[PDB]
Amino acid sequence: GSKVTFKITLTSDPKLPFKVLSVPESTPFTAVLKFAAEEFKVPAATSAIITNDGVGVNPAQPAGNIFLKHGSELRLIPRDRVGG
Amino acid sequence: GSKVTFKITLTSDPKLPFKVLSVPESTPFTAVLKFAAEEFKVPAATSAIITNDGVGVNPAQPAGNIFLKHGSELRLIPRDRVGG
Amino acid sequence: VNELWFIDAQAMFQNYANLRSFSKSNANEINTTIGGFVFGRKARKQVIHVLFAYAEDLTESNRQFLESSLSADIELVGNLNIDGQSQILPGGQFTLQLTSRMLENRSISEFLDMNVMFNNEHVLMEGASCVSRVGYEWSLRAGREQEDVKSAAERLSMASFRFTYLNAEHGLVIREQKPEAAQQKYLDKFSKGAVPYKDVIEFTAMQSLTRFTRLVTIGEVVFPAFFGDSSLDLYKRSREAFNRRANNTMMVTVNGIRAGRGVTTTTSATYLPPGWVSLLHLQLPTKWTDNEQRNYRIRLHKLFNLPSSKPVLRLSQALALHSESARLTNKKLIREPHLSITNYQPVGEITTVNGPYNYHHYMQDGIDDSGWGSAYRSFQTIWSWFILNGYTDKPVPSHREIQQALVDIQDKQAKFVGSRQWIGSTEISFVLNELLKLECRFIATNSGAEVVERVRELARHFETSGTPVMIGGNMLAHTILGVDFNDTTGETKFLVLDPHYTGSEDIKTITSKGWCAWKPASFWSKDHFYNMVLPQPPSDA
Amino acid sequence: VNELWFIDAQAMFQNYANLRSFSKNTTIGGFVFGRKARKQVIHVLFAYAEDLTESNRQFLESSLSADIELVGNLNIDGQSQILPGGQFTLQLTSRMLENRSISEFLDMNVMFNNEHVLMEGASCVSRVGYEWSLRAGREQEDVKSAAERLSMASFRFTYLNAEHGLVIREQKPEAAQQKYLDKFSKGAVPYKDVIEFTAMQSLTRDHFTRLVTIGEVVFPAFFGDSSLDLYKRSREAFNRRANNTMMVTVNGIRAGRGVTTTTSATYLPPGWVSLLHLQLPTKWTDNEQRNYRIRLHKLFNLPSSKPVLRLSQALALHSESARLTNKKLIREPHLSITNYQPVGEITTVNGPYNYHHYMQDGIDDSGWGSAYRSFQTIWSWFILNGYTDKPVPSHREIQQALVDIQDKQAKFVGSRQWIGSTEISFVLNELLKLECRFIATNSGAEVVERVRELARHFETSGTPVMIGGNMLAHTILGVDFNDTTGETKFLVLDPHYTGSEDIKTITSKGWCAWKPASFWSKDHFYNMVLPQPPSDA
Repeated sequence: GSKVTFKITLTSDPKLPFKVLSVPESTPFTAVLKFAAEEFKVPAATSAIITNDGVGVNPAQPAGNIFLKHGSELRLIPRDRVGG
Repeated sequence: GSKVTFKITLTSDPKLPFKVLSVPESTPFTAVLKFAAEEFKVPAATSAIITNDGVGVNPAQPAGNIFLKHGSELRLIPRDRVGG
Repeated sequence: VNELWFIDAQAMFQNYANLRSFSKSNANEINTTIGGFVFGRKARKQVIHVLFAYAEDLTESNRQFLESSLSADIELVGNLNIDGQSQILPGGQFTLQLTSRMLENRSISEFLDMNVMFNNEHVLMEGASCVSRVGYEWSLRAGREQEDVKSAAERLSMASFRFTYLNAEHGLVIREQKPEAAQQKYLDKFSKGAVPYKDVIEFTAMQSLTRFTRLVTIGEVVFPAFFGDSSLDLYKRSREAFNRRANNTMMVTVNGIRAGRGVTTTTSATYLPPGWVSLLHLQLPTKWTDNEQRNYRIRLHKLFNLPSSKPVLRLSQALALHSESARLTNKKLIREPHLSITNYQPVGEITTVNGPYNYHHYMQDGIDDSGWGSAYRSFQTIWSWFILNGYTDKPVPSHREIQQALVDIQDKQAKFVGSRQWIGSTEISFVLNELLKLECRFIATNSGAEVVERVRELARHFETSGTPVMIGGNMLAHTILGVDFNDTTGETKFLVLDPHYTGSEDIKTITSKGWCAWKPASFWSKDHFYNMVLPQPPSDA
Repeated sequence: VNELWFIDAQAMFQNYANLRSFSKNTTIGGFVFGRKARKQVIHVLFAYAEDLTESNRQFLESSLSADIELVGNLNIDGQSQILPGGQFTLQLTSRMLENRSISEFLDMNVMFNNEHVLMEGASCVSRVGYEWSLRAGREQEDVKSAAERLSMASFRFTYLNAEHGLVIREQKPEAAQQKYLDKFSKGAVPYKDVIEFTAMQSLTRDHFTRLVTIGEVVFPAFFGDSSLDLYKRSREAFNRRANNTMMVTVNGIRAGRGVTTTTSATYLPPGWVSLLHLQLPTKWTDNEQRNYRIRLHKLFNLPSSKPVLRLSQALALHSESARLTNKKLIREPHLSITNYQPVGEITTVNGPYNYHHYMQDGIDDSGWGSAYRSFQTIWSWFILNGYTDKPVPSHREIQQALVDIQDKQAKFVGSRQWIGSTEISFVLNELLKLECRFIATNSGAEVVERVRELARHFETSGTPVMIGGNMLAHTILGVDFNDTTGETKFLVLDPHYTGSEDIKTITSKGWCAWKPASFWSKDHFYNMVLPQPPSDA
């Protein structure tokens, strides 16, 4: 349907480079995460999206949901994987 | 006709009494101030209206504008007179 | 002049706010006026519990239910009156004169102006808790169950003086004594600088060996032991404590038949609800429809002035005072290790977790999860906080259960389910959201120095959410339970629970060998990025 | 290694934020100004690419005190334009600026240590004029060259103080009188301690538009510097002002605003530890001045919220500087407090204000002017912080206002009748269109247990608070509050009868001191009016 627009900001790169995306609300947010990740040249498999205030975001749902739940300002942080 | 509504709490009485007034928006707020203080049986010349969060209210304007600027929740406090 | 009373006026204001909380529609409803009862330590004139109640619940039948639920040294000491238009049930020795403005503004000064013989005091919790598991049996004639149960409990209190409580470990014994045989300063070695929820002396309740429908109610009985307590002082209380539980078991059983569920056995639970400095002693029905249960929860909240936000009286929230008392997820698991520490002294301001939790280390759940399990293990410590604080009753998931959630939520794959793979905070946040519908917040850093710089964000979290925090970076996963931070020195210390593997349930190792102690700010590597997940608790009882 | 440069990183971070507060993506760079002698940084000025120009680094340096110069530049990430100069280049990232982390800074800039840089030295000030003849048709060319020659001729000037017998002049190194102005520049502060001189010129050397520019020249006198050190700075001070006058004049010409006269002004913008020297185009349109006033906020990394470079808040260091207040009145008496130990957290006024009290303006308000005086102090704050040019109203002007809005009926105007917290808010609204908030209490005890409301006000609005109650009016300038022991104290500017501009008598006696919570009566209700500053600069 109609489009929602996000602004994802890379926190791993101290330049803090953002990227503005606009997808229809029916688009699964994993596609937005994917595009923004490869656009930032970071792997989407070990990157994660949190909201502007710190709330984690589950990308496995329509973009319309993410917008109303969390907003338009998001951040792409890295996924820490540790065991040891 | 088209009228606004205020909830004025008397903050000098420990029971926190309140009068609710639905006055026409054309009403000079000096009339509301005088009449509210009348129903609390307190002198209007020794009282003053402030909003809920503290903002001082100028009663010289119509009740319509005073409802746009400040909310419906007001507080009738007592004036101090302090020549020390 | 001489009869000055002491009261935590600030805590009284909160209790009123907690009762008023169930309305959330002030001046919108039409209701009966609000009165209340004042409970406290009559001997020293110290008000401990101020319980507000709408009018209907200002009855003799209800006041007895409250007083039988409070600790043994506390009794009815007065009423209260809001705006001079509350109902007063005759009793006590005074009547608190409160006003609407006082209770809204929370003006301590205005309370003291109206109640002249009262002095505000931040009341703290004193003394330890003596506990013993006690059983008794009642016989109810068919058709006269309700008639007998009131009487069967009457003569039980009359024979509650022939009891003897014995602690085998330290050779401690409390029984009826002649006033001159009283052993002064008896349990001062145990009650000095102690707190009711942590310091516990366990006794076995014994009786002299030479002295229709059936009903047997086994259950614990808790009475406090203070510093300077005589041996006789402990006896008087240990008796009054048992009488109250029996009356409570009676009262709960009687009105159970009047409400439909008939005659049911009762499980005994003891709580330390948010803000209280004394304990709550309750007898809860074991059988009833879920409608009957949730209504019983709501009402106990209203009666004892408990919040409508936090869950408080869930069975899993009940204190583990007695050893034979049943437990939800406390296998060999240690509850709240960080509390068994006095090695430490503050370097400044200190804020810690708000609630119980269990230490989940390596290899403890059968299988050996060596160097990959650390992230899973901290997830489990978090989950324990949610069951021990009444947010759920689902058990702490196994490693396979965790990994399956990641596959179900479509993050990591089916082979992931099988594996010994590594995860982190970001996967933890996903499982909490899938299994518990939880929301998590993150502190995303790029260095271990930034972790120290953004300590205020941690201190805020523990002050507002209280949930334990896992931290993941430098191939290691940890659990942060507190933080010590001086906002003038810049000196910063971290309280860390190490998910890495200790032998077994032994605090002496854990406390002293560093597995659960305070760490310097240099604990985090400055060369690696760190993430912290901050699990956020819901807002419903 | 011990060639360590010192820098107040927190002050730099604020200046970055102050620049960023004008947005709403061209890159961002900046210049680093400081005392090259002792290897210390005093000013870190950020600017976008467009403005990293030799033309612009000269405007900045002409506006700074004579002792500080360009010591280097900076580079955020690695994507900022840089104008080659100085000894170093600060390596910053866009992320260590957003969050403001000193840790990341000190790691990327090794030869640097963090230090809370403080105010030093006194301020020597003198009035100076000079005529410029501009050949019509090429006035831009002539004013530029006129400033050149003036910087060449500036070395033969002589500043001399008559009262103390001091003389700043050209000297050979062996004529230097060490420790010259030490008894003037010891524990001194630029914004307060001044040493006024008279500027004199040797008689051995001197269609169109003439331009007589006359203003002031301020140069710092530190501790332990010699007469030669004073001289070298006194010349650089003059040159910079002369260039400053030329740049704006040129700027005015090119903007088609012609050749206009200027007004010299000296500031200490919020957070700084060195003065700001500017030549203001006072003959432009009010709007034209505002846009220029705006630009300087961007160029000097100043807030976009509150006014800073308004004439009203310009420091009056020279005795001939035109004031918008009363020169007799004491400015910021609480700052001259003698040795107070805080019991807890502290929070005071954020801005300058004047002490108005009884028997001041030829009126004897023995008992009834307490509220009027407290009103006046607040009005001073709004003048001294660039919110108004209009002077402090008299008792009769205030009473007239209350009558004007129909609140006291004209019997009041000629009256010695009392007012209070409310009436103050009415006048402020009528004259300055201000908004006011209140803290209405029922006992002085409530005033104490609602300290957190005051501290929040002083932390966000800054304006002084008038407090009426128990038939007495006062002015609260700050609260000392420990949220653990519960002990609270109040900084109270007593409007109750000074009668003698005298500071030592103020501090010694009960006027303007830290009063305990026991001050406010537990039997009477108090009101507190909280003046709210407007949103433009």
